[PDB]
Order: sequence, then structure tokens, then C-alpha cells
Amino acid sequence: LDTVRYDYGHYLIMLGPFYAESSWAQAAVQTALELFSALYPAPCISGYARPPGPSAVIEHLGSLVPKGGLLLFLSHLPDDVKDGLGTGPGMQQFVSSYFLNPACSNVFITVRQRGEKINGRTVLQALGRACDMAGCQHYVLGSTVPLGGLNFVNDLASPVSTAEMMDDFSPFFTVEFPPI
Amino acid sequence: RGSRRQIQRLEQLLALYVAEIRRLQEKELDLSELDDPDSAYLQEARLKRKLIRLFGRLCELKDCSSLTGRVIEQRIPYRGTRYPEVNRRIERLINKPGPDTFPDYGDVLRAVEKAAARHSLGLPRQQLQLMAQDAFRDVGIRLQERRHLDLIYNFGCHLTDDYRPGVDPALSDPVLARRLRENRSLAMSRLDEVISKYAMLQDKS
Amino acid sequence: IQGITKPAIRRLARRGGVKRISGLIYEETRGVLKVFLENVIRDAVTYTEHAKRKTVTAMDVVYALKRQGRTLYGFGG
Amino acid sequence: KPHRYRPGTVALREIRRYQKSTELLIRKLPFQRLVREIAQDFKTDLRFQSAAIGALQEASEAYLVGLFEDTNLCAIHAKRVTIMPKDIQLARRIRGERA
Repeated sequence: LDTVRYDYGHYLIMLGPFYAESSWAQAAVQTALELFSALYPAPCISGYARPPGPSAVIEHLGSLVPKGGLLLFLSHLPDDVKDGLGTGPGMQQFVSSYFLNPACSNVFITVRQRGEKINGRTVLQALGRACDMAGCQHYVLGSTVPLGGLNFVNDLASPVSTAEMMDDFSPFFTVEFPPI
Repeated sequence: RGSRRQIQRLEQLLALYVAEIRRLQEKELDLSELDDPDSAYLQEARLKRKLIRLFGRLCELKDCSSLTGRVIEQRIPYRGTRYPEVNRRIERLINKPGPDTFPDYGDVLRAVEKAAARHSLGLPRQQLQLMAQDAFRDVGIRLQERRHLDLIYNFGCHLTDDYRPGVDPALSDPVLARRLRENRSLAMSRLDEVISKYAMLQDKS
Repeated sequence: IQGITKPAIRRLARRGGVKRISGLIYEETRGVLKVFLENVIRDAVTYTEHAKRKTVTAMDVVYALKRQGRTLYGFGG
Repeated sequence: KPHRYRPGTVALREIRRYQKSTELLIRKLPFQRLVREIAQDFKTDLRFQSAAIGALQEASEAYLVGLFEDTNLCAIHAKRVTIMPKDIQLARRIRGERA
């Protein structure tokens, strides 16, 4: 992968579903990425991080971030986890149950969208198309931000726009990262 | 669409203003440059204003109403009484436009006795004032940390932007740590003695 | 000797949710302001010349702010 | 919920910081000159970044509003009474430190 510097205000995406089973899904994510580099050949990914693996999701997300933290939305969570919502930091505990402990076959990426529509596609959209065609699920979780380690906003009511994820939003249910 | 061609020249002009705003933000100033009304700082502020009103021009040019991405904007809802239409009158503290919308105890008591009177509650001055105090401190604090939050969101520039908390130089070089413990000592000493200075000064009354 | 505006201060006050003020409070805020800056710059410069530099940096000032107790708390994690 | 605008050539967080900066209360020459006064004070002669004056102002007013917020946050009254260093010292007595 080509890289670009990490500054605040990029998008956080997760590529995958929610040996053996993990071997199929793998073939898709790395496929989509390649396709992406083809479909949109301009270096927008800052901070791909798998490592070390297999490791609990929040730990994966730990090595993704050099500065500040992330803020992600509850509507843009995977429908499997989103469904277990439908009660305050009482639900902080649950969303920790789904997004803290479980170990991922997934790839976490941070892409930067700067102007420059290529062909028809945007960054998020060329990753949209390269992902679908590659037969790969992708969730755009939230954006990269100066404050806090991990910040969820209550998105469940009205969803946020594909595009409007960079605004300020004032979270509840904030989660510190791990150590090293 | 020949006009749609013109609106992007305004957009990249925006891009240009931000180029020169960062070029000025870097420019460094000695003391005599710091007495200057034409200094790189004040130039940078003239440029920031000319930018924001170009942006406003442009906003009212696309019908899109002028505002950008701040926690100030969202109305902050409050039901902290057990009584929802006291929270009707109270929840619009904020309906008042922009910054400077922030009450004192008197305002909250006027709105809670407003919702007490015209809705006709009829409860003693006792628990009425418990509701007014509980609410005032509650939303006082919520509002405060909402403002603070907006601060740590958008603070400084691209220079302050790149900051890791744990590359702090004081960590590897304890001589520096020594010096800084010293300065913080001094700092708190001074703060407290100036506050108490004007206390025991205003005692002259 | 000219100061900074009596209205601007009545306006910081007004922003804090405060209506009107005792006269001498005007100059108190002046005093308080100047103490603050002192011990931020004092700390900023401490960095600047420790790192042996002829210029005080916006980064130096961040490192100083975050050292001021609650002031910048929350920034950059 | 009327419509809203995101421009292509400029990141928002930049535009929000610029609009934040144009919002500051104190005039910027008075400030610039107060930093002069403190530098000529400290006998340190160093060039300052203009970015660093920026940080200093944003942070200062943060602290001041912070003190008025703190002082009004403990006011319990029969009517509006004008605010005096009695009150600021009491507010600081209760909470303290910064803002």
C-alpha cells in the first residue's frame, strides 16, 4: 500500500465481515484493496493497521492511531452489533461486549478524502465500488479526531451522512485505549 | 452552469487564503515586530476574517445558511426535573442565538417559576428552589464542558495539530523536569495570591 | 497609559453568564490575565531554550498549556 | 433543518478554527502588545511564532471565560447583585485550578 501522513479528519473504515473461515474473508479484503489502488490510483490510505493479530478489536484500533483518537457512530456499526441496541452507559457496557473483547479477521484502515473526484468515484465511493465488486463488506465507522481515545456518539436515532462525519458531535460513552 | 464554473474560482480562492494564512502563521516575530499593527500576526487575522466572510458570501450563495460543524449549534436538551414542561421553558435557554447564551441562577428561577405560573403547578417555594438550583448547576456544568469541548476540537492550527502527548521532552531529560516543577510551583503561588490580592483589596469598601 | 477595553472585559464576563460587575473587577481580570500568560510563557520559553532555539514555537506553547492543569485537558489524548 | 454547506477546497476543521479565531473578544494589537510587555519583562529576547501568539490568545480567553463560568456557577441570589472579587475568590475556593 501507498501511504500518506496521518492528520486528524480522515475516515476510519473496517474491511471484512462480522485458516478455516477467516481464510475466505481474507482473500476478499486484500482483493478489494488491490482493486482500490487500481480504481482510484491516488495515495489516500493513512494508517492501515492489522498488527499483531489475532487481537481484540480495540487493541487493533490502538495501533491505528498515532495522535489524538477516534470518534465513531452507533448507526455505522455492523448491523449485527447495531441490532443489539434496540439506556445510557448501560449500553456502553454492551457495545464494549461486541467491540472490545472479540478478536478480528478484519482489516482497519484510515483513508483521507481530499477533493479530486476520480472518474466518477470519490475516495469513499471508489472504495465502495471496489469493495462491492471484490465481494467484500465495509463499514465506515467514524472519523479521526484530536480528542479522547475512543468516542461513540449516539447515532441510532438519525444516521449521520456518508459525508457529514466531520463535525463536532460531543460524545457520551468514551473508552480509553490500551497500553504497551 | 457557466455560473457553476465561477463558483469554483471562489472555492479555490478560499484555498488560497488558507495557503497565505498558514504562510503567515509560520512567520516568526521579534519584539519590535510585536509592537507592529501591520505585523504577521495581525495580517493573519485580517486574512482570517476576509476568508470567513468569503465563506459566508459563498454560503448565502448556495442557499446553505452559513454555519459549520460546532457543538455550540445543536440545542442541548434538558429534562432534569421530574416535570417535563418546566423543561419545556428551561430547554430553551439555548434557543437564544449563538454564543453568550448562558444563564445565571436568576434566569433559571424565572423560567421555572414561569413554567410554574402559566402552567399552574402550585408547589412550595421550597422544592421549586431545589429544582432551580439542581437544574442551574447541572446545565451550567453541561454547557461549560460543551464549550471546553469545542475548544479542544478546534484549537491552534496545523502546527499545534501534530502533537503527541508522550513525546514531551521533559520525560527523557529530568533537568527539564526539575525546571518545570519549579515553574508550576511559581505559577500556582502567583494565581492564588493575585486572586486573594483583589479579595483583601476590595475589602477596603 | 492605555489599557484593554472596559467593554471587552464586561463581554468576557457576560460570556461567563455574568450580568454586571463591581468596578475593580475590571482590573482584576487584567491582573489575572497577565499572571496566566506569564507562567505559560515562562514554561514555553523553558522548553525553547532547553532545546536551544532562538524562537518560541506553537508546539512549545502547547506543551506549556497542557502543563497548566485543567486548561487544555483532553487534547491529543 | 435548512440546508448546509461543505466546500471542496478547504477542510472544515480548518474553517471552524478560522471562524473560531475571528470570534475572539480582545483586540489582537492589545494582546500582541501584552505579550511584548511580558517578553521585554522576562529579559528573554526570542522571536515568537505567530502561531504561538494564536495559541496563547485562544487559551487565555478560555481561562477567563472559564473563571466567569466558575464564578457564576456558584451564585445563589434574591436578585441580580453585581459581581466582586469576594465572589471570584469564593468560586475559586470551591473549584480551583484552571478555568
